[PDB]
Amino acid sequence: GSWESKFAKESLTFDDVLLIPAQSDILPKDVDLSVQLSDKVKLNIPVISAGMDTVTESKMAIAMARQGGLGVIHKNMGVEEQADEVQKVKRSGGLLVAAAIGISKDTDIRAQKLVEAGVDVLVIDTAHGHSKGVIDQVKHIKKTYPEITLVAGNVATAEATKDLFEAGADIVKVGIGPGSICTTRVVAGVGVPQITAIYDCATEARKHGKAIIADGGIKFSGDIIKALAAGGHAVMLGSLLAGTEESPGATEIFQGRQYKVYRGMGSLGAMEKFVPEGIEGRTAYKGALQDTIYQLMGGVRAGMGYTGSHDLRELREEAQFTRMGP
Amino acid sequence: GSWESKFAKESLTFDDVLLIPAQSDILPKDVDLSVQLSDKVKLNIPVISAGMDTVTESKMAIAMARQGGLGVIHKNMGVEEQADEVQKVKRSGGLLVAAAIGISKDTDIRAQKLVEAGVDVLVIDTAHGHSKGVIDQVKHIKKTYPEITLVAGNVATAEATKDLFEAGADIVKVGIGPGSICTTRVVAGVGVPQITAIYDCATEARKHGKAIIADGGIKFSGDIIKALAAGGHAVMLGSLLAGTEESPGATEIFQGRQYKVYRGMGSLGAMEKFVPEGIEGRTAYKGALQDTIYQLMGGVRAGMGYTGSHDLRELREEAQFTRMGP
Amino acid sequence: GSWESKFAKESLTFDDVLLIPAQSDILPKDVDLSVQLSDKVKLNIPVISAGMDTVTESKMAIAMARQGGLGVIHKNMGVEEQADEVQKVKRSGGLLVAAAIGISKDTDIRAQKLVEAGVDVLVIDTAHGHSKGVIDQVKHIKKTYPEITLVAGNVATAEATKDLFEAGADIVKVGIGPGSICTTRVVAGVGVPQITAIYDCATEARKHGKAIIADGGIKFSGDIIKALAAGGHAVMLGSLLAGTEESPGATEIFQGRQYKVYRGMGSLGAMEKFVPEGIEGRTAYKGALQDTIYQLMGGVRAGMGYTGSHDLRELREEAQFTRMGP
Amino acid sequence: GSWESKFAKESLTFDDVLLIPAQSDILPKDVDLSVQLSDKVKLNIPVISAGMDTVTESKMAIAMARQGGLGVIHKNMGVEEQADEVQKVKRSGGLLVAAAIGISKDTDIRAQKLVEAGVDVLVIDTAHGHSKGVIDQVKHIKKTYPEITLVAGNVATAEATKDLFEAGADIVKVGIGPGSICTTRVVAGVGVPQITAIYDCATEARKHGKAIIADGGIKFSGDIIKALAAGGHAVMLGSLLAGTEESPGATEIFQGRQYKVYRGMGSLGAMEKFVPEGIEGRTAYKGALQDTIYQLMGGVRAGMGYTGSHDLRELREEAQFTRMGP
Ligand SMILES: C[C@H](Nc1ccc2ncc(CO)cc2c1)C(=O)Nc1ccc(Cl)c(N(C)C)c1
Ligand SMILES: C[C@H](Nc1ccc2ncc(CO)cc2c1)C(=O)Nc1ccc(Cl)c(N(C)C)c1
Ligand SMILES: C[C@H](Nc1ccc2ncc(CO)cc2c1)C(=O)Nc1ccc(Cl)c(N(C)C)c1
Ligand SMILES: C[C@H](Nc1ccc2ncc(CO)cc2c1)C(=O)Nc1ccc(Cl)c(N(C)C)c1
Ligand SMILES: O=c1[nH]cnc2c1ncn2[C@@H]1O[C@H](COP(=O)(O)O)[C@@H](O)[C@H]1O
Ligand SMILES: O=c1[nH]cnc2c1ncn2[C@@H]1O[C@H](COP(=O)(O)O)[C@@H](O)[C@H]1O
Ligand SMILES: O=c1[nH]cnc2c1ncn2[C@@H]1O[C@H](COP(=O)(O)O)[C@@H](O)[C@H]1O
Ligand SMILES: O=c1[nH]cnc2c1ncn2[C@@H]1O[C@H](COP(=O)(O)O)[C@@H](O)[C@H]1O
Repeated sequence: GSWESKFAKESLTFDDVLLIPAQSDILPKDVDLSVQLSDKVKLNIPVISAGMDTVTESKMAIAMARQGGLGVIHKNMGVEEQADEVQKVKRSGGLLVAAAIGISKDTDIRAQKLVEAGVDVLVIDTAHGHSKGVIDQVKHIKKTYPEITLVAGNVATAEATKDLFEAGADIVKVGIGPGSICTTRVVAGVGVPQITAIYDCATEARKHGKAIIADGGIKFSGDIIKALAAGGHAVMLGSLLAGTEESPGATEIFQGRQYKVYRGMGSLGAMEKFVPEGIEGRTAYKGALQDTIYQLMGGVRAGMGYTGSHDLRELREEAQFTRMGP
Repeated sequence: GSWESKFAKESLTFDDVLLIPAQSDILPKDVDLSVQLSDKVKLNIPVISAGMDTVTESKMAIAMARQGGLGVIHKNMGVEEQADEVQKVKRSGGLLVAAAIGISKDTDIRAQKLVEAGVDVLVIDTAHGHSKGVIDQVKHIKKTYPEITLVAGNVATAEATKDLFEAGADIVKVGIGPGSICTTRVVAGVGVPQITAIYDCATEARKHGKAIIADGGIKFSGDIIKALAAGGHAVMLGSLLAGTEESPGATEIFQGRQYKVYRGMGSLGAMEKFVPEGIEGRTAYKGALQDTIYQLMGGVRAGMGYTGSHDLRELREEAQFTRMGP
Repeated sequence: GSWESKFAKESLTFDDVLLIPAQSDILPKDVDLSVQLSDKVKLNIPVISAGMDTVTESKMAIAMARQGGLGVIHKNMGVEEQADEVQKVKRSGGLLVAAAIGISKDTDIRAQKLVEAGVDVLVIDTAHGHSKGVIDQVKHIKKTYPEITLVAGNVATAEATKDLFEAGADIVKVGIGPGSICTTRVVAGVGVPQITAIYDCATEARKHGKAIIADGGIKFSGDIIKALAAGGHAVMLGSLLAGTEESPGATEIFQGRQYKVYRGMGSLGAMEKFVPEGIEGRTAYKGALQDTIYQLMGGVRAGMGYTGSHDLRELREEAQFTRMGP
Repeated sequence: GSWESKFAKESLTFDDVLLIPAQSDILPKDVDLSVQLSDKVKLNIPVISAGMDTVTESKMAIAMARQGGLGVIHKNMGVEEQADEVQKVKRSGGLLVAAAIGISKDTDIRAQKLVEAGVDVLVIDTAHGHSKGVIDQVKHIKKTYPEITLVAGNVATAEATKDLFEAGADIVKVGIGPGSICTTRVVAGVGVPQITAIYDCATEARKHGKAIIADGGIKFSGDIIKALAAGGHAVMLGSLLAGTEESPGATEIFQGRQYKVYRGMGSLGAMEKFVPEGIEGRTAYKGALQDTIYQLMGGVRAGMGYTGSHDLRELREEAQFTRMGP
């Protein structure tokens, strides 16, 4: 019964696992990092920048797309403002671009202006995607724009993933509570350790033949490959990209050291009724996006070389982990 | 045998678990936070302030009741003094009030004056409620005042809970060793990690159709919902409320920062023969009770929205957890 | 096979367990703390001070015996010097006294002078008691002095305990690696977490009807009751008693704060060929032995009151624990 | 299936285990520390210094060999430079010496000059030895020089070990990610906790009757004996030897304290395309190699005395561990 199964489940995070090295005949420089997210969207690297007001606006989306990745333009701005940012990305050599939409009544206006601006992928981005509001919005957006790649989230269970894909989503975004600036676990007591959330959701996605985005909690390149090997098609980054020059914030100095503001979309500052679910902090200035992406992808290339993985499909389907203690 | 089963049991604390998000068609603002503790006592929020000399006197009991909660007037004062505090709460618009009683010979005098003062709930509050002294006091108080709501504790086992409810208690208070200022675990080597203590005691309480109060160890709003989802009908708070303006202590300044004194009822200072079982410390001034209660209940509302819980009964009976490592 | 069973065993320390509260009809002040170590030796409290040059000489042995406990005069001094210390203890009202002996060739001379001085218990104290040298010394000492209570150690296994009791030891002392100043685990990679070491050794001792001393790793009163409840008849203390006025060292001041020197018997300073197995450090001045013993025994009394244990036999045979995470 | 077994494996590190003390009739001074690595190579102590530019050049290889150990001359220098270092070691009384070779095209030239210089053991040292490049190099080196002792690595699995021994390696070197200066786990998300890596690889090596070198992650003498007892024939040290006078770096002063530079062979500084897999740091000056080796071997002697191990073979085949928590 439900009473008896209350504590049956046990879950794993990035720090609980390591990839086991395997027979390899490939050098890190020769591995294939490309991923087919939908029949219309292919990325050259499995990295997506987060739809956050301290992470992705036009500058970040352009630089990400230039590296073979993707940017999610945040929705904490006017509808025409969001459309204008998408337009600049499209004007920068026809680069791919994504944009976040909600479930509020203004969504129909927002979705229309973004599609008119040339957006390639719409992201129904909510704190809790296993809801009637999200499922109905997935159906409406897919019915209205059947030629637009649709991401829906955030989820952390197989049942939620099944419901989003069945409602018409092309991609399901995974992550309830793992974020660096996230206080969801502390404030609401809810969450699923990210490695188990990815694995459970990817187990379901394999039945549908559709992709998942592993969103949140990635601290280093090692966590990227672990996220992909657990079942994620691509990863979403907030913290690792917030300190780059290309993020929306201004570079400020403090006691001789340069910093950039990084905040949760559920923080008081971002929300300006709901109690905060994110913090506002200062992160070290990391220089250009180009440098950070190269170091992170180099780490992924090393791990694929250790696992004998020629491409991401082989890494997802064959790579093995070991569990460990602290 | 007893020798062979010495280390069979394994227990969980708040930090070992998280609630799993589920299908939801309800917004945090629309969830129902009310709880029926007894046929005569209904709270609008599942929060009770602790019977401690640095937490609850008339001011705290009035503010708590005003928020839909309850206050437990501490017994570390004269019998007529305790009766006077209850009287002020009753004079403040007929608000609900509780008062702590012991097992000492002066209890008959104390219980009579509190009942005459209009007390709604008597709390037989001891460090160890699974005792002959407590069970006999439960029988006596219930026989003398059958119209008064009776809480008895503290316990951490199913057998203890069964014995207290069978002796005539309406509500059983759960918590042996989890408190913030508590040194019971360190000093006496006794205790049950609070999530397992709640679950084991609520498993028994379900058979009797009676309520349990999850007492101690709550550090944030996330721990409140975890305490309720593990089986608690309401939670008891010490640390989270000690820094509010409404607590009995005076606001003192230290190096430009404001603080309030918070101490265990088993500390040297509070006890003024038994060796101390609590510490005396300084806690950050948090301002008004009203602000702290709103932030804590907002966090509970978010978690119920993630779990799809419309009310606390559904959260207790259906919500699922996951276990995790450090 | 031995290869396949290399990592089969799993062990518990003090910090992994807590005692479960049980039905109680006894107040902490009324519990019985006495223990029958041998037909000739009964203690009023289950506490023995360690045979260490920074813990027990005549002053500590007198004060310990006065509290109902026992002191082990260390052997890092001349044979006649050790005999002189035992003599002072016996001259102080016929109080009980113990003295440490080794396995070296000078032991016959040392054992004779200590017995002539009126020693009640001889302690064959070695870093590794599961050895041919110790077993032969047990046989020799018991054959020579059949009327003297004989302790032999240190061990951490059932097979070792069985071998020491069968060789003629009356009491087996348990503890390989748990000490506060001990570097045995770090230096030699050997040890058994103390709760499992006590339990495994007490499981064997129950078959022989003989006592065990739980030696090392006790940081607070809570660890004392856990040590006894896991199967120990009495506990041995080093760290908790080193800072008392009665320990052999002189009280020294450092930046306005008083300290006492505490060192392992395997430290460079104590040993003055073997590489050190203990450190030399400064511990906080705790005042009189009388005060420390009262606080520690008060904590034990509280735990026995929570467990419903009237005496130590009931605590050893019936008390139950719960395991927990960090 | 591969999908279902993704998280089946669980692994142990040095800090998760302790050796269980056993029946002993041997003193630490009388234990035998010698090991037969190949029919041509016998060491008097089971210690090999690492092939790193901050650990082993001629000075370290001479001192190590003088203690009964072995040094691995690093390959981050000219072919004739490496040959010159080997020559100095051979000129110092015919002491044993080892030298590292890669899988690059210049290897044939390097291997020939080292063999001509009198090298006793060639070490095919790579970050990932379970590769086509390494296996082919093992075959080539063994075919060319059948009279030279050949080490191949690094590996962490039974299948990898089997493949290296079958290709013709005499000794397999174990260690993927455990190093002190190693960022492989963090950067590439790959690794096997070292105790399990040794055990799994030694399980396979027992079938072939060949030796394994436990490489990396040893912080103290206790970790050396644990590494050997888990199945390693000898251990390889980097961190523990980097601070000795005999290491290639120069002794530098910082705020009155002496330090030596210690860096990973995958650090930016050492590599001077691949992203770094090691850090560059300052380690405390430990004085002479002779002193450090004596303290480390003394600790190993103590542990063998506790386990009753007369020699390393008995320690590998019979010694038992216990698992524990943090
Ligand atoms: C204040 C908080 N803010 C955010 C903002 C962005 C987020 N982005 C991702 C995640 C995933 O942990 C959580 C987030 C929370 C938030 O929206 N809570 C929240 C909690 C429960 C429910 Cl049912 C809902 N529904 C969407 C109404 C919203
Ligand atoms: C000194 C200590 N003080 C307190 C005071 C308030 C407490 N309130 C709650 C809890 C729960 O950990 C413990 C508390 C200990 C205390 O009463 N110990 C204590 C220990 C064991 C037993 Cl059997 C008893 N019985 C009631 C006689 C009392
Ligand atoms: C240096 C060290 N010193 C001490 C001194 C007192 C101790 N007292 C207790 C314990 C228990 O961890 C260890 C101790 C180590 C020590 O004696 N090691 C040691 C290690 C292994 C063996 Cl087989 C032996 N045998 C007695 C010859 C001695
Ligand atoms: C940059 C790094 N540097 C080093 C250098 C020395 C090392 N020595 C030992 C270990 C074992 O963790 C790792 C090391 C990494 C390195 O070589 N990575 C690396 C990663 C994956 C593969 Cl498949 C390969 N193959 C040999 C081409 C190399
Ligand atoms: O305030 C917030 N609360 C909880 N999660 C958040 C919040 N803001 C953003 N997130 C999530 O955290 C991710 C960033 O994770 P990070 O890379 O670990 O910093 C975003 O992509 C969101 O899914
Ligand atoms: O001195 C004490 N020792 C042990 N527990 C205490 C003491 N004083 C109060 N408590 C308990 O700790 C609770 C407060 O827990 P907190 O909210 O974690 O601070 C109270 O409601 C009591 O049940
Ligand atoms: O140098 C040493 N190495 C290891 N154990 C030691 C040493 N000296 C004393 N011990 C043990 O540690 C105990 C004291 O433990 P403590 O009370 O945790 O400080 C003594 O009774 C001895 O059994
Ligand atoms: O940069 C590096 N990355 C990873 N492992 C390294 C690196 N450099 C050396 N190692 C390994 O780490 C070992 C030294 O380990 P340590 O004794 O724990 O410092 C060497 O013998 C190598 O196997």
